[PDB]
Amino acid sequence: LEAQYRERERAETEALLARYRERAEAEAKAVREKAMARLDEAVALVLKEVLP
Amino acid sequence: KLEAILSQEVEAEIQALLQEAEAKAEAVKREAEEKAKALLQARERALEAQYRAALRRAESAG
Repeated sequence: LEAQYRERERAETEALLARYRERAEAEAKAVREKAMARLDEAVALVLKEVLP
Repeated sequence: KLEAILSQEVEAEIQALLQEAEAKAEAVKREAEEKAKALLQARERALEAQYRAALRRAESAG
């Protein structure tokens, strides 16, 4: 019983991780794509506070 | 007669014995069923523990 429950759990502790990876990477992209448009604005705020 | 006394003496012991020995063959059959039962109850408890722990581990990792 334990024998058919250990392999069960193994295949679920693979399924769970597999989905986490897909969100993680898509939400990694969502932090890239959000920045690269509001990118010149950051450089502006930085520049403006180094040169005084 | 003295012999009509004696046959009632065997038939008396040889029913007490056979009721005692079906009160051991009942008792054992009970205690063993309640044993067998509890050894799969304990099996139930183990499986939960090991699955609740495991899911948390794989969540924290992800």
